[PDB]
Amino acid sequence: KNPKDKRVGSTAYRVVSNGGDPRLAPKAKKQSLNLKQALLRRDRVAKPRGGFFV
Amino acid sequence: LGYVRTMRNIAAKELKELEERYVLAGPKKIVFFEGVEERQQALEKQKARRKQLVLEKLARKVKAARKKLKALADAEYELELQQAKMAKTATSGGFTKSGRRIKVRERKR
Amino acid sequence: TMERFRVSPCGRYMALVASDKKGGGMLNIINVGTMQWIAQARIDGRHGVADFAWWSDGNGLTIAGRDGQVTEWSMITRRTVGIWRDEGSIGGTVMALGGRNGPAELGGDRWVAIGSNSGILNVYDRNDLIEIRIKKYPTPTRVFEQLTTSISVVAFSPDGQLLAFGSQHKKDALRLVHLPSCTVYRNWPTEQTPLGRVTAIAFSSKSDVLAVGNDVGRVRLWEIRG
Amino acid sequence: SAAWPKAEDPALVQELLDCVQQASHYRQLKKGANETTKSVNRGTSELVILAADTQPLSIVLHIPLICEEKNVPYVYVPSKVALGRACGVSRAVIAVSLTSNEASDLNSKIRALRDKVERLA
Amino acid sequence: ARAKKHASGQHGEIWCFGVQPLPAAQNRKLVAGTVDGNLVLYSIEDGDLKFQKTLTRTPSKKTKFVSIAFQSHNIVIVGCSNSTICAYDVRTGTMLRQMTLGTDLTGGSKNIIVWAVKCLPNGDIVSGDSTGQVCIWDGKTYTQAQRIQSHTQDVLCLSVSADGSKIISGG
Amino acid sequence: LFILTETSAGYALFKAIKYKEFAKFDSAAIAVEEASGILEGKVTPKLASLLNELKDEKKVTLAVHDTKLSNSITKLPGINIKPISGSMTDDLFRAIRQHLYNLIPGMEPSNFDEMNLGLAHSLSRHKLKFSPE
Amino acid sequence: IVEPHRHKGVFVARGGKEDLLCTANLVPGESVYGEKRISVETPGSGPDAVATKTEYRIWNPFRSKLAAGILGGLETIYMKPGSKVLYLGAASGTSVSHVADIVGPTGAVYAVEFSHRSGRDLINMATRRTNVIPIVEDARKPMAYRMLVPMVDVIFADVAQPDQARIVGINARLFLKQGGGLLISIKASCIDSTAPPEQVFASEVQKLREDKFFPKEQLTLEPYERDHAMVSCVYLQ
RNA sequence: GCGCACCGCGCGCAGGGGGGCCGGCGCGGCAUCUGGGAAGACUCCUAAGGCGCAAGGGAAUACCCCGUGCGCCGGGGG
Repeated sequence: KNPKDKRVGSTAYRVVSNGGDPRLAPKAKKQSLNLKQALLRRDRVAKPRGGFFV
Repeated sequence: LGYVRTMRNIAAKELKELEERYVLAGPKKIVFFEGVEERQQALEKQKARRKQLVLEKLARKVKAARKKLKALADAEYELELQQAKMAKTATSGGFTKSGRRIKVRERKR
Repeated sequence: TMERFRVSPCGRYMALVASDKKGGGMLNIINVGTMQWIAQARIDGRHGVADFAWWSDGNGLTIAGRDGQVTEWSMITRRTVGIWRDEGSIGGTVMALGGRNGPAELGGDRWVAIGSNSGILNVYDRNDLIEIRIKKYPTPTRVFEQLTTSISVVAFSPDGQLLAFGSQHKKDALRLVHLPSCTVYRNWPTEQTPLGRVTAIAFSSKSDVLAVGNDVGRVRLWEIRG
Repeated sequence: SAAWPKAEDPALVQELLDCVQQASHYRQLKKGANETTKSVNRGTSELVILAADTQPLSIVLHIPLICEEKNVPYVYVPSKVALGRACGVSRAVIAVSLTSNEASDLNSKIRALRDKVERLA
Repeated sequence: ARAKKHASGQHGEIWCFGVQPLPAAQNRKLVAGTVDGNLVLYSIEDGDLKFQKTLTRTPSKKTKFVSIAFQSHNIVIVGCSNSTICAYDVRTGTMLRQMTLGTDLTGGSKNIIVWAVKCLPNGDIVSGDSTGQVCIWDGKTYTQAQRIQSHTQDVLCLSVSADGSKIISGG
Repeated sequence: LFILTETSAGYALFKAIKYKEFAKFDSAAIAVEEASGILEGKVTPKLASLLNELKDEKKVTLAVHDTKLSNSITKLPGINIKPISGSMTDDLFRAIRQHLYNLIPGMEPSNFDEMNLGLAHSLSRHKLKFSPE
Repeated sequence: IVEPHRHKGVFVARGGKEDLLCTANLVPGESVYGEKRISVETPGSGPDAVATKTEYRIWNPFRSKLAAGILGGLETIYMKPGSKVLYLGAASGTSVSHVADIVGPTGAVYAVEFSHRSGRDLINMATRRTNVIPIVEDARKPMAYRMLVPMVDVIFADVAQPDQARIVGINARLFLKQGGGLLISIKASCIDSTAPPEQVFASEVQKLREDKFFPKEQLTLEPYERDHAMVSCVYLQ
């Protein structure tokens, strides 16, 4: 990932970074996706997944 | 009411002046780097009383100005609500001493 | 709830209001042939439908929803004819509707009265309402402001001539408007004429008798002789 | 036209009217062009609402200049007579402007309202 | 066979988008609705993809956009979180009409969510929702004429024949 | 390789690495007429006197960045040489206005910042009487 | 007492209880907009004791983003007396008077403005101050003043518009030197009043970063303005 | 990596980087739900009476009580 900033306390020293999304595709906002899934299953609950298992 | 407003205006201007003076007497800064190597280089480069009294004085002055201001603001609001309890028809606003809110649902025809 | 409802003058349909406000109120149309659901008109609003009235033929019905929207929603087409606005009143509370030789494709009723929350009560004409394309801002025939609180009864002499409109919240808010001249009366009701806190009015079918009633629960009656 | 912070969004306008009405019951609201301009010059104001459909618009075009200077938000409703009987005076106010105090839920509503206006910008 | 281009106007998260249909010949544009509200308008002319501007944003901050479809050339329809269907004119960018839906009286969570909107080729608008209804909005005055109950749970997608005769609902 | 340049004073051509030719002009109200003329893209006597070569279109090109002036001087039939628009001729036009120091003694060994500011004042006066007061 | 600041053309007047920013007045004896001014002479005039020569217009943090950033601690202005700076959004022609005082006559400042009243007092100030030239045009069309503007060195940009990045980009591409300087104001409320202002500031940083500048530094102007960032960046270097 | 044991692990200390992202803090959202304000004028708005303004007298004297003058609302009645 990206290097975290080094603050002197007054200012901040960070490194620019755009070497992540080169020509492939942008990574999603996990938050936004979970929001969508929330809006889908607003209140409702899942059934048991499969069968006889710990 | 008119008198109160004038003095309020003057003191408002004075708080403006004093605020300006206080500020000019006295995560904020971002410095960017291509790489952590130049970050470290800048780190190496960075490794390479009268004000207090006058600012404390300034601060006490501007705080006092704010207090007088707010008292004048309260005076303006208070006389506005006496106005509401002295309009020629039943009019909204201001508390009674019994605690209720006066709230007439009328319209001034 | 089935609190509010109004029946067609044709006497076949009945309109109930759905107590579910949420951005827009709807009123169901129920045949009194068989007390069955047959239609559900939905209007936009911000709280739902203040009041409504059956057009005099019966074919459509006018829905005055709060924040002053007026839908006119047909029955034979059973889709909304048109939308327009009371001239900028904050919250409509009552409407009603009457008169004769208004435009037939809006059912043929003539004067339409709309009463605000703020107390101002407008009177419009529907032959003026047409621009099927509707005038989105009828400059109102008149904008009556004798009253000063929220209008509760707005009703019509069923021969399309007198208008009664009256606020309940203050003692004796009942004013009487002659039509089509749209001038409010002077000689009635006076300072000493016993109305009360008017809560419901009704003229006769012959429109010779007026009856009025107030928060004590008492009825008064007046002959209407011109 | 010139009324470039137009607010036609219906629920937005209804919230503005209702806030004005509440503020009219709290005496924290000034009714009329001249008084609006007085309030902003004296700086006490915190939001100002005008009306788009005046016939010479120019009698209110002077307000946005001052409020751009002294930095308070302004926004246009489309209906003057709606604004007027929203105040509750029966005559079509063309300019209303409502100010701040110390501790009021109404002050909070004002802050959210000006946030909505800055959204509309 | 990889990403040609990217483009990003500053807003929340884009959720629904479509291009303006034809009525100019070479000036055609993307319209994208996003989380926070703001209709963004993107420009694609001659192998370009760039954020042109923001049409408008909705008043409140909780008005989430989920569905988008075009009634005509200049007339966009968005279906949105607080039970609403906004008809915007794009050209000026104004709000032609706010359609509105009621409470989902089966489950809780009052605010219904329009999930998918399209427009029929003769201009009416059809909208699958969260109570699984399907609304027929008359499109001239942008209001309802029918409320069909289709699924049990919520609609997830609509599709239409191109002559305007077969509507498919997916729940 | 015919280029169309235009400063506050005149034009130049650099068809042959180094410059080829130029034409200068100073101190008139036909300057601000030329300003409106390049605002729209219309006929300019300076423009016509430049494009009036006598042989032919020897290469069908006149590089000028703006598409409106390009497709207007297409519409002029006075020489019927065809321009090309800004086909990302940014290195081109940016570099010639940056390396314009070499151009100054070539045609006008002087400074014309005074006439440029006179132009800006005149046209801004035209704009604030366009929005009069 | 006046001393030139670390930044050249700039001066600081220090007394017992105050520290002010000031510039050398290009037109001494005249105040543009009711600014203060101090006259100081050079020493060598003892028996006379009249401060004649240098006139310093007192500049204000609460009217001007540029030296607002300087007093915030801007390390480099990229400009000097003798520079070429294009002004974007010459609001009421005051800071542009200041930067014209900085650049002197040998420096030439070109100011653009779109609003007409600001343009009126713009040209009215420009009638006095010569080293500025005004262009009343919407800078979203730079191809109208391309005839008027030569190549420059520094771009100052404060324009309250949504496509601030786009305007400054096309204008730089049309006029900025290789390795050019850019001082630019971002007003997060003007851009988007919704996201966290730091986030959207970083967003415009990325926008100029892909717009082929090099973001040198970025400061918040909040002893002075609210939700305002000054960004110093270099172009192609 | 320094001093302590050169017949040893280890300890006192400087800090380089990355990690469990274990646990807290901060910021954002959040279809629901709790709570609280404001709130619909059919809804409560203290009751057949309030309330204000100024005076006058009396006080645990920061606080309040009390019936002289002007207004403003209300009920009853009509």
